[PDB]
Amino acid sequence: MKKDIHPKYEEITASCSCGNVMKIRSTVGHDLNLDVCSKCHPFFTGKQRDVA
Amino acid sequence: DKKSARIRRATRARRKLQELGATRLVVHRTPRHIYAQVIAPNGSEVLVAASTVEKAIAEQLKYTGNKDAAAAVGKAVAERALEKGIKDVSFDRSGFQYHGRVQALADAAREAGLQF
Amino acid sequence: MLQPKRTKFRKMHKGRNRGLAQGTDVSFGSFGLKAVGRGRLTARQIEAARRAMTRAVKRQGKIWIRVFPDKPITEKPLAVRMGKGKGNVEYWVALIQPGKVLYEMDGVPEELAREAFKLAAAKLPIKTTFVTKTVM
Amino acid sequence: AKLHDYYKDEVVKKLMTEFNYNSVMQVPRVEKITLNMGVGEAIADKKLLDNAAADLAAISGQKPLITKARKSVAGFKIRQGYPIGCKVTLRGERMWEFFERLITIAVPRIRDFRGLSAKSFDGRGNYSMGVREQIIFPEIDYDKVDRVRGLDITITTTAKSDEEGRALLAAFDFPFR
Amino acid sequence: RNGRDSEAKRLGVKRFGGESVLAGSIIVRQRGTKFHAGANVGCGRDHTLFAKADGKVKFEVKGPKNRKFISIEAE
Amino acid sequence: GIREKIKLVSSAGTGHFYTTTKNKRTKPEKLELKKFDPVVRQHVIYKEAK
RNA sequence: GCCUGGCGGCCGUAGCGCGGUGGUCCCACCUGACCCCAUGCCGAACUCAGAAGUGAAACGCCGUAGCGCCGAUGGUAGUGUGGGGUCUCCCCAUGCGAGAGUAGGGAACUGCCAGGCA
RNA sequence: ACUUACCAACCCGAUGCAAACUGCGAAUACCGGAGAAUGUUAUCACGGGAGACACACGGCGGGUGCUAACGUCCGUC
RNA sequence: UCCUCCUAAAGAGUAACGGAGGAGCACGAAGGUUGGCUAAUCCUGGUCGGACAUCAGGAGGUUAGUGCAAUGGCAUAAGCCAGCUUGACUGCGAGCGUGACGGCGCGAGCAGGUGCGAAAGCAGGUCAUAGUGAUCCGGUGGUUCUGAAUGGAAGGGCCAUC
RNA sequence: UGGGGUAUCGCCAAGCGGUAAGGCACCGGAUUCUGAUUCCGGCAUUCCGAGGUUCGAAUCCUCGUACCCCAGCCA
RNA sequence: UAGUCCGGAUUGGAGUCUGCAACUCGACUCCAUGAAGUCGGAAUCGCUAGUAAUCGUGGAUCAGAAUGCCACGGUGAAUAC
RNA sequence: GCGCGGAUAGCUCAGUCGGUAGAGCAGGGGAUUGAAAAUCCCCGUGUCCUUGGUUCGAUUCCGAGUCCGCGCA
Ligand SMILES: [K+]
Ligand SMILES: [Mg+2]
Ligand SMILES: [Mg+2]
Repeated sequence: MKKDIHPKYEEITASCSCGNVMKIRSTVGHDLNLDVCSKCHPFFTGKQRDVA
Repeated sequence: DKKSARIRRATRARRKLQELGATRLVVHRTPRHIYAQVIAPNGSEVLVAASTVEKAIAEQLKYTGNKDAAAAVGKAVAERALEKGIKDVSFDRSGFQYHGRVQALADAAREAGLQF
Repeated sequence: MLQPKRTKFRKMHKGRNRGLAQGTDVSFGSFGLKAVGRGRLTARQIEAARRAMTRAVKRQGKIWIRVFPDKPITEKPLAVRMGKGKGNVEYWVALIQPGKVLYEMDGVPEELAREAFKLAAAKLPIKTTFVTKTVM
Repeated sequence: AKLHDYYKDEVVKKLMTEFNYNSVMQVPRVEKITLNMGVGEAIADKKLLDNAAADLAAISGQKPLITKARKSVAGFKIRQGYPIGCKVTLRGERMWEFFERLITIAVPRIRDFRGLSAKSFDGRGNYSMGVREQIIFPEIDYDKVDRVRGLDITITTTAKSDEEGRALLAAFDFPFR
Repeated sequence: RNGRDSEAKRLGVKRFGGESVLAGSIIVRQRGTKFHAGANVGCGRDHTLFAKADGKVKFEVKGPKNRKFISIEAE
Repeated sequence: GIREKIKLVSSAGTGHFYTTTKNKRTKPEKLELKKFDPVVRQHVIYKEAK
């Protein structure tokens, strides 16, 4: 990468309502509150209620 | 193709040096070796060659394929070339940037007396 | 009438018509109407002869016109002097040499091919002959 | 580097098990991830493309490259060398970090999420998808949006066939309806 | 609508093969590089090929593209 | 056509000038070129896009 | 002797395609990148520091003529000179003599230097 | 979404045409070098004097014309 | 008037109120050099997005591009992008090409000073071929070269230029 | 046949290469017993057809179409 | 002082009642949605005092269905040279 | 003979990349009216001059004819 033309990309910690505490690099520059994660999202139950 | 792109970068200076008719010092950089050879103005026959695959150079080095190795090769080609009466060559960088260890090799060949 | 759909230049030089032909064997069909005289053939003569053939061997058979005009012939109008440009494109000819198979026919007996080729060779300006499909 | 380590043990091992490769290097690996935002409405406005560039600067961690028009076409009122999109080529560590945020927290925040289509391979394994909102990335502030601007992702990988890319991407669990 | 043409430029090969030249002599006044420059031949700004040393004109065919070089043998 | 003629005058004390042509409309800025001055025999800055 | 790398001669009998094989060295991919240097974004490229891993890709080598490529002999076309006719076109004597096609050849040959193995 | 005597791109196989098409390519001509015989230097340069600059037909290669003209315009003899 | 192709008969040249097209400029970067890069079109996948604006991959091979016609060129690119720049220099010029001449063109090299490059080197405009106007008369700047007794000056010359 | 001109809403007629302006008409409302007049609102031609230059064409260029004007002479 | 805690149209869902039966085609309720509309062009209408204006209530027809019709009262003007 | 403009409903005429035949008037039916005119609405069995051909399909495109009209050395 070059010097400071890029935005500040610092490691933060995301946390959703699934109890999934997950630290990641993201250039938000702030800690994060979520609801849906990849763990415990209604994807398969969503497909089931779709077909049903 | 990386090799073919390099050769078409080389070609202009190659054909220009064959046009002037100057003895050329062809370099060749590989990820673990550098090769250097002095070629006659007819282009066919070599005169002097040194490289890091020679154990006379390779044993006195830590790692073949960095700037210290290339400086050793440039010193070797300059020494052997002065021993065989060759003084004034033209540097064929052979498609590489004159930056890293081809610059180290050519600077080392200029310190040890080879005129270019 | 046959004429190229779209040329590249409107007026062609005369040039000459020498030597023998290239289309010489009956290629597509089985019977052929082959030129012997030199001459050149307008598009009206090709159309006239094709109607004589198509009438003659009724809507059975299959007929190939192996020559195509593609050469524009210019004429000057009446009571116009010489000079002042090249004329205007009046019709289109094909240049014929001895050997051209002008037409081919297939799907009839030979005796109808004789008959249609007689009927249609009397609409052309060149001496003409009948050929068959020879095998090599 | 979380999914890069996860690759280096379990996806390499898993795909060596599934397909009967000989070489450990014959396994597919994801080369790069290009994020394009072909804005197109910047034929009249420059700050609109600047805001687009700020959004790809936020979604990835890099400045985008503002792309120019290759040919001039009159169907869309553009001209040769006129700036009309912006893209970021993510590769290396940032490819894996973005890929982690993408399949982990960005894809579930899609409205009405049914799944990603499995028939979106270009025949050589390279996935390409499109998001319709930039809001689905947690960095883009919802109070600071002016125009809704989707973008298209393209995972370029070293697989030869596209079923081999089904396997590679599906070993990251990468939803696939 | 017609009736115009330019003046004829007198291109072509001025010295043929084996023809002895002085230095400076124009060999092929031409329009692109239909003939390329070989040994002891220079190519001018309008692709005029001229004898850069004395000798004899040598037409050759070299290289991977079958180009038509013109050398000069030292003589 | 539209493209005018200007004199690049020498910055040394000589009167020596080169002469050339400028599009006055698209390039209204003056034209400074370090050209050769044969009276001084030296490469001096030249000015005056007329 | 076999293999590999560099620089050439030669410029498709030399290139394509299909199939097989190679890594001790060499080569390539590779590993990492704060530094030398670099990206109109990105160590992808360029560059640097290396050597864990694989020859997958690449590259080389060995097969295979499906194609490209070369290509006779003979005849044909044309044509210089002299002559002739039924003369917008041809013929004769004579000198030169194709292009296309056919039989066939054909998956190169080679020089200098360097390294590895026997 | 269901049928269809109609046309038809690209690709492949086969067939022709081209002054302003060429992945081929003569004869001749032209340029250069060497050699023999022959030719009243036939060659070149410089100087004195010109005339001439309306051409015609005939063969060959062509443009134009209608492959018309004892037509017209070139090239060459 | 000038440029390109054909006529034009395989060197050059070659006519007609023969067949076809163009010019009377542009550019201080579109010139110099150094370093790098390689097109058209089609297919597939992909937010708005569409036959065609961006992205990614493949086929393909220069069918692209070349400031503007056509021809000949171009990959070592003459095409495309970036850094630094003014050689778009001044005096000359062996030798050639081309014209009846006026004239026009190509030019290695020499001297002075410069740019780019580490260097070999390359650069006296642009891929080339059009983009033009003799002489007289006169205008402007420089140079005691002249300057009708003499010292100046006027005018003239010479160099640049309109 | 040559030279010049025109083609833009249903009709007559403006348009400067980056937007289509006017009048009459037509449509809706109002006035009126009803119609005309009047008054208030509207709409409206992607510019004769095809190709090209341009980032961009009603506009510029070329070709075709349809209609006008001028000339088509001396013998 | 906002298209806003204005305005309620429209639409989705869930219901209650009447009636053999609310799909064409009722009325009402609850949750959600939340248009147009910011005082109306030419023109035009009603009203002279318990009047106009404004606020509710009742009835007839009727199983259920009024913003209409017919009645009833509350507050209560301006102006007429 | 050559160059043109015409033939489409009873009458007078529209009608171009080939797509189920158009308008006005006439004629017929209906509304309206005391009745009628008027006004409004609805309704076309047209070998698109003949004849072949092309096309899945022709008023339309090609080939050949008949009749009318205009012009010409
Ligand atoms: K009618
Ligand atoms: Mg009638
Ligand atoms: Mg009529």
